[PDB]
Amino acid sequence: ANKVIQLQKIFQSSTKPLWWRHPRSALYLYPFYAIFAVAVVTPLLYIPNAIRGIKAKKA
Amino acid sequence: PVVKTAQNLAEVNGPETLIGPGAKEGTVPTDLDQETGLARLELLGKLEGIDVFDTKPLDSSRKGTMKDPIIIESYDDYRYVGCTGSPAGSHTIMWLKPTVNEVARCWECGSVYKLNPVGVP
Amino acid sequence: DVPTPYACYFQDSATPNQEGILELHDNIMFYLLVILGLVSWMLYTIVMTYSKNPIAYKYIKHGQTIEVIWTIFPAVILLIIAFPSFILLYLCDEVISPAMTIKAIGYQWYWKYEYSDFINDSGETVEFESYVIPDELLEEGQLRLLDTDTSMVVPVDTHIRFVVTAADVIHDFAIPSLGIKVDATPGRLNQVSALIQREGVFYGACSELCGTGHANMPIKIEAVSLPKFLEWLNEQ
Amino acid sequence: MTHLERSRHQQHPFHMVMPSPWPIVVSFALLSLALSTALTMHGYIGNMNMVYLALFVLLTSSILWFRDIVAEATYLGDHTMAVRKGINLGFLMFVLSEVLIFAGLFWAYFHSAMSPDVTLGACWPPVGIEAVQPTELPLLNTIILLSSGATVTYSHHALIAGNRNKALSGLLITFWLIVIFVTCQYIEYTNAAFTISDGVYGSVFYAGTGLHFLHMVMLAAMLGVNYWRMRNYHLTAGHHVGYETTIIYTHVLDVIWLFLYVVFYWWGV
Amino acid sequence: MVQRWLYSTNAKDIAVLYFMLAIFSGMAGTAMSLIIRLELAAPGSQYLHGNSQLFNVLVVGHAVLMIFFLVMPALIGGFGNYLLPLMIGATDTAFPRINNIAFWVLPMGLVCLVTSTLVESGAGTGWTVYPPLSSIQAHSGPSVDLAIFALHLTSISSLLGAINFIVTTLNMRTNGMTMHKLPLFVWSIFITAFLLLLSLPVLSAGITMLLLDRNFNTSFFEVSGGGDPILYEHLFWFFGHPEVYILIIPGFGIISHVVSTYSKKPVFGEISMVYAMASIGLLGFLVWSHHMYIVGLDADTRAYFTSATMIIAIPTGIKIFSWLATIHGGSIRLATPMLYAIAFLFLFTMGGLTGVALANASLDVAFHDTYYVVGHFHYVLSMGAIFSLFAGYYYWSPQILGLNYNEKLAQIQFWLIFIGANVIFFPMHFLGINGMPRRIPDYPDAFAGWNYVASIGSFIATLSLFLFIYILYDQLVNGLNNKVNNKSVIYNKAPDFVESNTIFNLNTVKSSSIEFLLTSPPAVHSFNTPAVQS
Amino acid sequence: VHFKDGVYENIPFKVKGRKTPYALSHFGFFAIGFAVPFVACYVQLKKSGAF
Amino acid sequence: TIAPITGTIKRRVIMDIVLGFSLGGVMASYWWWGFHMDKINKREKFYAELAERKK
Amino acid sequence: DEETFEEFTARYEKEFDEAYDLFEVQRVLNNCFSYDLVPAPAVIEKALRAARRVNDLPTAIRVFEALKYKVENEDQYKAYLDELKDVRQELGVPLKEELFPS
Amino acid sequence: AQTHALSNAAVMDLQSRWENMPSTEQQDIVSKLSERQKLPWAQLTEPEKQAVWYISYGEWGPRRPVLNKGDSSFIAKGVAAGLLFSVGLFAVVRMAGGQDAKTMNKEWQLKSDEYLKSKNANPWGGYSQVQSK
Ligand code: HEA
Ligand code: HEA
Ligand SMILES: CCCCCCCCCCCCCCCC(=O)OC[C@H](COP(=O)(O)OCCN)OC(=O)CCCCCCCCCCCCCCC
Ligand SMILES: CCCCCCCCCCCCCCCC(=O)OC[C@H](COP(=O)(O)OCCN)OC(=O)CCCCCCCCCCCCCCC
Ligand SMILES: [Ca+2]
Ligand SMILES: [Mg+2]
Ligand SMILES: [Zn+2]
Repeated sequence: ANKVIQLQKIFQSSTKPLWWRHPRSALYLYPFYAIFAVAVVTPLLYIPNAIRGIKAKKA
Repeated sequence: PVVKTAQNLAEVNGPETLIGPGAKEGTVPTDLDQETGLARLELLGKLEGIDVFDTKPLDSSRKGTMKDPIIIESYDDYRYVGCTGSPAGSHTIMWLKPTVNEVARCWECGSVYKLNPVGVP
Repeated sequence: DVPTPYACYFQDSATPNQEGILELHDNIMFYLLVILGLVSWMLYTIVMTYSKNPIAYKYIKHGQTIEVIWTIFPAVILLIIAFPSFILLYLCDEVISPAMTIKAIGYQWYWKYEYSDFINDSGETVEFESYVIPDELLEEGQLRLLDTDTSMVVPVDTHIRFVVTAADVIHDFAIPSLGIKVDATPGRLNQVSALIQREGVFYGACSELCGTGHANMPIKIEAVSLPKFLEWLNEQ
Repeated sequence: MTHLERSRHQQHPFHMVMPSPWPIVVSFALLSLALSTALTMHGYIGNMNMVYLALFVLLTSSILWFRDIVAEATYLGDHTMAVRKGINLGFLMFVLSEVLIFAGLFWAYFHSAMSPDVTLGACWPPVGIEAVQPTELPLLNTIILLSSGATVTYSHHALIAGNRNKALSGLLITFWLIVIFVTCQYIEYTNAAFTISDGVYGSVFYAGTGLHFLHMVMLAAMLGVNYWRMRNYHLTAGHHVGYETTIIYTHVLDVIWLFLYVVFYWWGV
Repeated sequence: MVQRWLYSTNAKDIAVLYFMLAIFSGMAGTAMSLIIRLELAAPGSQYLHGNSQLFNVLVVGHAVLMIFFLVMPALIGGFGNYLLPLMIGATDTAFPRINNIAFWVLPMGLVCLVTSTLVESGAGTGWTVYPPLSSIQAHSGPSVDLAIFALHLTSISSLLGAINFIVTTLNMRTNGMTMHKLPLFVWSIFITAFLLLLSLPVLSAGITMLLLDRNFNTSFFEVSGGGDPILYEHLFWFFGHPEVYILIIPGFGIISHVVSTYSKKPVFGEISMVYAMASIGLLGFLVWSHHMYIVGLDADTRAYFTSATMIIAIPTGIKIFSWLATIHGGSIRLATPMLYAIAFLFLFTMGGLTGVALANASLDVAFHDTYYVVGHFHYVLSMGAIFSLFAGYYYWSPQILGLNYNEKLAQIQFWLIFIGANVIFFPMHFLGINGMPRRIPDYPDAFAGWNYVASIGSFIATLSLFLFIYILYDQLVNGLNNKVNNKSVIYNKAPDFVESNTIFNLNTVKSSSIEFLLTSPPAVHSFNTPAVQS
Repeated sequence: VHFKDGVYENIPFKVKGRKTPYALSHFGFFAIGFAVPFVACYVQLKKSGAF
Repeated sequence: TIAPITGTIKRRVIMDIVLGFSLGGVMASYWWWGFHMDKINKREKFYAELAERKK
Repeated sequence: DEETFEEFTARYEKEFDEAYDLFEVQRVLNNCFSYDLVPAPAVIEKALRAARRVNDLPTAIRVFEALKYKVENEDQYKAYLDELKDVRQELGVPLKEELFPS
Repeated sequence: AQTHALSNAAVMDLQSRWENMPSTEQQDIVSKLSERQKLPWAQLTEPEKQAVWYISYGEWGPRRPVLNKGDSSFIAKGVAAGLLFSVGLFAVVRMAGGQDAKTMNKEWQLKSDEYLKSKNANPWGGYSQVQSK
């Protein structure tokens, strides 16, 4: 509903990194950080099994 | 108080006066409505015809002796200058770095370049 | 026929293809050597003359005459060394009435030869696998990784069409002494023509990666006289 | 202006991007996706949920990256003329890369068809495969795609003319036309006589058609984000790069679909 | 520290990250080459207890590490990203986040390639990943898939860098530069970017279809279903021959700069240099099928392709002859970069001559998949890329780092690598012409002789590499001390033979490019006021 | 944004002000780079017979 | 007086070019006429002896 | 457009006449000697006059040193220096090989 | 202009000690010699001419060569030592390796040569494979 000027004022006067300037940045940045950490840590733990030759049990 | 919207290029005072008012209720925004910052400044320069972000090439009309060196304007205390001769491409490109204290001489065509800064950082 | 230690040239030819490609290689190397000598001498003299030059001729940039000369000199060299290339390519490509046709199917780390044109008892096709002799099973005198369990016996002075194909991966039928190197894709056949001019033995290997046993899969072609070839075929 | 004021700006049109985590984050997500799909297609991972999580992370990282780029373009005003020209040129290069990918797929089709394998029956399509009739569904697909291209051109001209309602209506209806094309192509996938695993014919056919399907999904996403931006007054009458981007994408993808239609339907049947 | 490097946005930081990754991967590839050349020194399983699969895995790792992780991150990534904005006066490369993501998807391709080597058996298909050896029947396990994903990641990096370079050099040129006034290295990078742009999509399509055949039961190259591996050969080589020209063209750009600056006279026919590089790039796409003369193509196809491959010798010959013309009539300052450039000229001419001998569809019958081919492409690749990288480093590092390297050690390293590489790669020609097949861990014991002396050569080359690693250390801790004492070369251009020492001291830098006018390590964002040129 | 500039400010690693000597890190980087293939060979030989 | 002396570098260039062509020609002539012709002579002699012993 | 010898000589006589300081004299001498020809004795005369005008002895010696390093034979150098003997004696410039006798 | 002449204690043997002087003394000497240049050049003494020539075109600072009079021998010794160390390491790692093939004997290869002589292999070339002892 035509918030461009208000958000321009908010964005051009802010001592924060660009992705944190919007008031609803935390809602998109905290769950993303958690999910990203999980999704990056998980596959690496399965590499020692690949080297060891152990496949995942079909249970 | 409140700052204006820099109606033309002569009222621009800082990046905070380059915002302007948006579209009213239901019309498409125009360039003069919601452009901001550097793009807004460039747009203003286009409307009043003053081409911001000067792109003119080097002054290569005369030789530029030591008594009357070719003056180059800068916004920093040095500037790089690639000269090619008294005509446009007489000799090969020669890159020089004239600063405030020391003029730059080509050593191939002898041109002397003297820097003057805008300054006020 | 067989590789020699500290050798720097081709193996001895036994087919017109190998001697033709040898002559083509020498003819090409003639011009390659004149060019290499030119480049090396120019580099030599320029470096040793102008490494002690105080004044650099910094105003010599375009020089159109030498530009066009070395623009048109490589072209004429290429045409000169490409005429015999085309002659040989169109001469060795022809299939001119092979008096014998035999198949060589490359299976995983072995070959299988099949003399489809000839008989064993009455009409039935002759075939045999050619396994490499293991290093533990070598008797003193045989060549390691080069002598097979059974040899591919071939008559001399006869036109022979080798039809090479494969079953699992791409296996290359390559004998350098006979001057033949044609691959074997499992999908399609590949025919090559050969005429062996002297009796003896000819060793080659597979010129295409096929897994762990790529190194230990050679090809042994033993060219013998025609009556002896018939005797071997009947004993086969 | 005076020197006092001109000393307070960039001195060059080009955009200084602030440091951002999105490149390395997208790289980590892409690595995790590749690793998970390599350990899942070979049974080292019991289920396919990890690939889904990696794809979701990659998608969200790309969304945050585009959220930053639209913040810079719209609310910081960093996109001057030179930046806009550079972005348009880069998107043209990316479109050229996609066209060459499609050309490689077309090369695979032509190699599989012009020299038919003896195991295929020496005829295209191979014996045992009944090809999809071009006239029933694909004719509707191509006609609605040409309609979508004409409609997005109409909406773009209406946006330039300054009429908001016509531009929004055209963009919405072309988004719906593309989402109907996607639905119809999925339907054609469901009731199909042959599968991607039924020889080279099915292999190359579904490779090309599914690559175009993925490109159409991406194009529908771009049209949706352009509709949001135009609805909330992000797109001005004279400054819009993403919308010109999606128009060029729509037209090049319609041309790709026309070639794909002709080759795979009016020449392959 | 995290924002500057992990969150990087400027081209110089990404370039030095590229260089660090490239030298790490080159060290790993050199270790693999040392292992290969040590096992392949005498007949019989010496160091690897049998296990030809391990030897094939090492060959694949060596080739990939050298090509996709050493030559390209250094030439295209490091030098290209550091110098292209500087040479054209661009303040900072366009699409900076794309520039960061290309680098950051490189080492993850490394991670997945390494874990492919570590998983059940490793990829033993060669750097070319030909089916059906690479199909799911012959290679099971996720190793081939992980190598495919490493190739996809490096293709993404290269394509993104190519788009960035194209846009930067087309749009962000300084106010005085037309396209005709660009430096030669900029032109080489631009042409290489277009080659990557037009080549990588085909490789991606072919490799993705191979992966689908492996794991999605589909048949693009399966003979049981109507496929043909020759299609994969076509796609891969259509990518790969432009790939080798991508590897070599930036070397051409670097050598021109080094010759022009250490002969103190400009390049002979610069516009002809640009035209020759453009012709080479255009012709690289028309000759791809000379790697597959054996598969059974028609006589007319091979006759066309040998002519097309021979045509490339004309622009390359023009470039070689113009470099000698540039060196002629100058004042040769025989510093380390000039030594490397001269060695490049000679050994690249040798490699190109061997390639011309290989371009014939009749001679390729006797030479295909032998060690003559490895001699040829190791000459051209190793020399024209590694020597170009050494020249570029020894030429630009005192400007990039503000730290000056030892010169005696640099010359010793150059001589050691020159002799070692010659010793390792020249007997390969004799082995190939005698009939030694390629990609074999064990050979008939008649090929041992040369395989011995070549194995000696590696132990020299790697040693020079080790010295290079020491030189970096000596540069990184004693660079300022090297400047203050007389152990290094401070000025790349000596005063002219009329010019006094003070007149030179007031005009110490006489260069044709902006890069050398910049200070000790250049500011994080230079060119505040745009560089002007007539 | 303003980052520090200087002779050692252009590189990700720290050279002058160090707790451990810089030679250790400099040569360890390339030593692990060189030992990656040895680790791979050791693993691939363990999964067969030997060491 | 001094006669105008000029064009020394062009003369040096053509002298170097012809001398390099002569060196390459000598190298390739040695290659051909010694090595290739020795191999051809050996092959022809062996085949002539084989044809003689066939009689 | 390629210049003749007479045009070259006149151009460099002029360019030496409008040389105003040591930097200009050295630059003009450098780009005069960076050609595929040895400058005529009149150009060397103008170079010596310019070196005396800016009060720089070593560049006057360097003129003869560059002429020696530029000329083809050891006899044409003698023909240059004995033709320029009067001016060299007038200005008092010594040759490099006679200034450092070794 | 200036006084009679430059002091001999400050101008003799400028070649052997120019680089060891402080910059202030160098600048003072340069200024004095430049003030003396303005006199007719016949009045300058020979040490003054030599000093001025060495200051202008001396082989120091900018004119310092790439190799400083002893580096060719150093690089030759370094490359020879590198070659020797390379072959020494190669020999050491060749000793710390597996065993040599069973077919690399004089006796085995003489029998192989006899078999090849039976088959008339490589008639004009060479079929002899010994290469070992
Ligand atoms: C970039 C390409 C590149 C380079 C430089 C090399 C260099 C070397 N290679 Fe190889 N090689 C290949 C790419 C390369 N190779 C490819 C593509 C194959 C084909 C694989 C196949 O067919 O399956 C191959 C195959 C191959 C074979 C044939 C194996 C076979 O077919 O059986 C051999 C055998 O000796 C070998 C060993 C070596 C050795 C000892 C070096 C030595 O030269 C090592 C010495 C090199 C250096 C010391 C480089 C310097 C190191 C740096 C890190 C650069 C530093 C500079 C900067 C950082 C600016 N490699
Ligand atoms: C650095 C990258 C690089 C470069 C620049 C080249 C350059 C050339 N290459 Fe090569 N090549 C490879 C990398 C490269 N190559 C690789 C990696 C392989 C193996 C792939 C694999 O099997 O895995 C390969 C294999 C390869 C083959 C396949 C053979 C086979 O395996 O069956 C062929 C055949 O045509 C070939 C030829 C050429 C030719 C004619 C050139 C020409 O561009 C060279 C031209 C230069 C000159 C000719 C010298 C300079 C010119 C003059 C001095 C003028 C005078 C010359 C004449 C008149 C002729 N090379
Ligand atoms: C195919 C023949 C050789 C191809 C290339 C060989 C190697 C290339 C490297 C050359 C190094 C120097 C080049 C730069 C010099 C330069 O720029 O010189 C240019 C200058 C000035 O220009 P201008 O007066 O010509 O024109 C005026 C405007 N440009 O004059 C020259 O010097 C010309 C020299 C001509 C040489 C012709 C060739 C001589 C003999 C060829 C045939 C010999 C075969 C005989 C068999 C035994
Ligand atoms: C068959 C094919 C199916 C696919 C079709 C899918 C359709 C795609 C529709 C996506 C458009 C809606 C997104 C924004 C909605 C919204 O409201 O987010 C914007 C909201 C409120 O708006 P605002 O006015 O404040 O703008 C302010 C915009 N900065 O701001 C925010 O919190 C800021 C950040 C929001 C997070 C997402 C928006 C950032 C833009 C990047 C989006 C790129 C996605 C493209 C790929 C999916
Ligand atoms: Ca071995
Ligand atoms: Mg092959
Ligand atoms: Zn100039």
